[PDB]
Amino acid sequence: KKMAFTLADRVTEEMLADKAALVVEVVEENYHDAPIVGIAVVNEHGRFFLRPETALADPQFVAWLGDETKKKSMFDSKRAAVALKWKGIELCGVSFDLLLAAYLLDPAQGVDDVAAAAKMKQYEAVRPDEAVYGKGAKRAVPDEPVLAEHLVRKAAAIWELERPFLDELRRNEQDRLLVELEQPLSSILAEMEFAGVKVDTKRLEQMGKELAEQLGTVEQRIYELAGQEFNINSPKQLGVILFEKLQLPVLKKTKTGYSTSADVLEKLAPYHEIVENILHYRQLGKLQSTYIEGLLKVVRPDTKKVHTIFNQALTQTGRLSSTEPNLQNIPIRLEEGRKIRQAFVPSESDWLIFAADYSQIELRVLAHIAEDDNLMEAFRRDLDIHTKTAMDIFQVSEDEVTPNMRRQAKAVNFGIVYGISDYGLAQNLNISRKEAAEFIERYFESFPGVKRYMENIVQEAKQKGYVTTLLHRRRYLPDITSRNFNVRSFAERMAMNTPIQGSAADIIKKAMIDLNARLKEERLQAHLLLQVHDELILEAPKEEMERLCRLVPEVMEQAVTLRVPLKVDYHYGSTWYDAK
DNA sequence: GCGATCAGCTT
DNA sequence: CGAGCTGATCGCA
Ligand SMILES: OC[C@H]1O[C@@](CO)(O[C@H]2O[C@H](CO)[C@@H](O)[C@H](O)[C@H]2O)[C@@H](O)[C@@H]1O
Ligand SMILES: OC[C@H]1O[C@@](CO)(O[C@H]2O[C@H](CO)[C@@H](O)[C@H](O)[C@H]2O)[C@@H](O)[C@@H]1O
Ligand SMILES: [Mg+2]
Repeated sequence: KKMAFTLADRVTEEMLADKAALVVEVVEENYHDAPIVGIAVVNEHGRFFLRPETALADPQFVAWLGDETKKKSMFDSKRAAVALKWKGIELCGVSFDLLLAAYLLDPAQGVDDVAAAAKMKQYEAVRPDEAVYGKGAKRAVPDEPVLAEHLVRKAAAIWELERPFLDELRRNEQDRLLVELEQPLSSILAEMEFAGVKVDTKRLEQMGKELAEQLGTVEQRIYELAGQEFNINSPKQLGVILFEKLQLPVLKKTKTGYSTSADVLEKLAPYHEIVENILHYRQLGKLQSTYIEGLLKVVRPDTKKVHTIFNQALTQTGRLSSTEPNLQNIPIRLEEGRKIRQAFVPSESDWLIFAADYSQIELRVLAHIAEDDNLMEAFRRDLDIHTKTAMDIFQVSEDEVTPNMRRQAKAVNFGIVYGISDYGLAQNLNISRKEAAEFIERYFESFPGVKRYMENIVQEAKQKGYVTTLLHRRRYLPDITSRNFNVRSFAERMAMNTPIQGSAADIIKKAMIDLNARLKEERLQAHLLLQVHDELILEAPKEEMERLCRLVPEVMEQAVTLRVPLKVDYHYGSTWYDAK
């Protein structure tokens, strides 16, 4: 059973061949400034294991790592690249990434280790990472003989699996998606994460002190109105106070008790004064715990920066996710929460934050793919799409569109993009399922191309077994044939939504690639910091703002050519908050 | 400690 | 109605 390999004491020339499977192991989930516990190399000459303190101090090995002509095949090269960036070492020549390859082939597999990717091609001569390292409090790096064999086995699988993975990607017309989009993007994300975002901790600490004062006042007011002290953050104890002691109506229930959601509490406000205070307490408590305290926990004390990790291989649509901290959900909607963004500042003196976002990219992608004449014309005239939808579905002129009509047409537009269902829209607009169905019916009469696409896409998902995006990303939908109404409906909604949300993901990913290429051609010091689904956040010297005002929107607008134009809005300021 | 449940923040 | 991550509580060991 055991796999042969050389547990080397020093680096030799045969370990530096021009094609190899490479493993640079970082066990810690958060790889920023984290240890590299071991190194494995597999090539035409054999299998090798190197101790990191030895290999990373060897000039010939470091040079090999940074030589772009020396091709490497890896799994999660971004993790390795960043851990190496923290050590001052540049990783180049990664021509194949098994994690990204597995992800494009089928994102539903949830491949998060070499073993899971390998199982897709009936290769099982490698253990899962969790089996070797354990989990949670028991998580630990094993002794050298166990560690070394695991790393060599991982590199061996990568070496073996490259050909079959590339062959299937080619068959799926996804070879260019891997090589020209996801892999170059991986390198860009690595730079962004390493750069980090500077945080004004003193601003945060002062906001935290003001919130603590306001929480105390509201908290005591809640105990006064209830005539009793209890744990407000406990939906169980709160439910007793509201629905039993104060006798408030039960409009909705959960699986384990009474519902205390914001929308539920919103309806209970007129009955008792305690309701508005609990809502206010929930608002302040969310900012304090998640955005003040939670953010302060992950700020590096030396540099005052946050280094998020973008998961490029998780979502089923092709979007990225962000963790430790999640910087894709910083408050913006309410002013009190929006002020959290004042804490995100440029990393250098006399630099500014520049933010640029696509305007209605999802609805524009839908106009393109459905080839709906009305929707295409709307965007060609650059109309306010929600006002336009209201005019159409409610049969009125522009002057006759009221604020409530626009708000409801806006909801119909979101529903259409998310995969339309009468029950979901109804819940969202607080109306009946029958009334919501009336809006949908009206929409499809005004936008017959969109109705045709929605019908056709569901049919295609059933015929092929999957749906695809503009740049050939795919999502398998086996539940599209289920005889369970709920399970089948969800797959139908995903069939409708994925090519829209997914193609928008394709476009911004390409824009980021195109942008970095332009920033480098123009020798600008400007660099990407964050991506929030339809927007790009950068920082640059103040002297570069005027060039960016022209460069950034143009690159983002020209990323792809659709049947309708792409439109990008932009702003800049002293903090992320001011870039509005 | 572990994770199920509920709640809330974003696009 | 689509796609995510994280904090507090509570029942569990
Ligand atoms: O390095 C990110 C990359 O690693 C995976 C596992 O293959 O996720 C790991 O890292 C994440 C960020 O630290 C953690 O949230 C997660 O718990 C951990 O398994 C991939 O999913 C991801 O692409
Ligand atoms: O001060 C701690 C003590 O207060 C209680 C209620 O008297 O809970 C309150 O304080 C907690 C921590 O700040 C909050 O999570 C909670 O929402 C609030 O009601 C007790 O539960 C706690 O022992
Ligand atoms: Mg936008």
